[PDB]
Amino acid sequence: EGASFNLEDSGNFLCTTVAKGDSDFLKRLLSSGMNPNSEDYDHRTPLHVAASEGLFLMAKMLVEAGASVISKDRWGNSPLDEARLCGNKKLIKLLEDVKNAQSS
Amino acid sequence: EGASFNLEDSGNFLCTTVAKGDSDFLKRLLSSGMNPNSEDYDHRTPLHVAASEGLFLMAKMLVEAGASVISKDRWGNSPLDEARLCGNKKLIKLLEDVKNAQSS
Amino acid sequence: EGASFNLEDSGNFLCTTVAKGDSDFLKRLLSSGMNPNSEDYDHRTPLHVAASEGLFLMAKMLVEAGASVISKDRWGNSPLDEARLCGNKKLIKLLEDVKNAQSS
Repeated sequence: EGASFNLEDSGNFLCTTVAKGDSDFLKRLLSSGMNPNSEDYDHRTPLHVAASEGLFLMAKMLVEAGASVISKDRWGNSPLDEARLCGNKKLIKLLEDVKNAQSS
Repeated sequence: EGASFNLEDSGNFLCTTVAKGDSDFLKRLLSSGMNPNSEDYDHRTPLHVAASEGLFLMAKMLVEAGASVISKDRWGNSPLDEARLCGNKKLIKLLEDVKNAQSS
Repeated sequence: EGASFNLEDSGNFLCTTVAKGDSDFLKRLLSSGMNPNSEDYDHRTPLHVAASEGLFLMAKMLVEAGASVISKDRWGNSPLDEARLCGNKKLIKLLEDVKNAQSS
């Protein structure tokens, strides 16, 4: 039927979802077509917060859905920079290569 | 009712559930009751693969289920040393605590 | 009519059919063209495990229908390295011969 969630603070609720680690629920939203680029109040994408939490897999679903790595939070760091902050080497490497792809 | 898995390659199936990142599957499984130590064809417990991927979240669930840490691998790689190989210092310390408890 | 396997856990599947003793089942996979050097969660090719197991005829047939002796696992160990770890001089000899043949 081509419906959409159309939820207020959809990106902020996505950041809360990443906070709760609802990986399957995140995947179902992104399969339906929810925007992972939509950030929270602090301009943090769900990719931003997931990278800050070292959620390599969850950030990878976010990347597949198109969560922007070149986007910047309220502090002005990309999700990749949040990955460097957390130190999750796997998610750090994934986030390098996804940012490099997005730069084109 | 008392239903039981009794699955063939239950060690391998557990290890693949670990490798495929099915955290909710593990939750239902630990809730259902399942040896957190069943070894695969390479004699690896589920927590072996959990630490080899540095899955501090999922490995923690196996630790909660009481996953064996002292048990080594076909190469001498205990899941504690698997976490060391991955580089998850947090998981290294967690598995170190569990293994030091398991010494007795 | 153009069928295929499309099975997941292909590395698990191959390593197990070699290990469980149903190498005829493995041969039936190879009849369909299933690549023995399929992806594994630990990068364990079936011949790795088989050579380190101590059985010969099973790894023998597996490598007979094709294999990768120079394939590395997640530790970088080759099936020949696993034969060396097991010290299976018969497996070591066969695997060295196939390794040289492959490298050629």
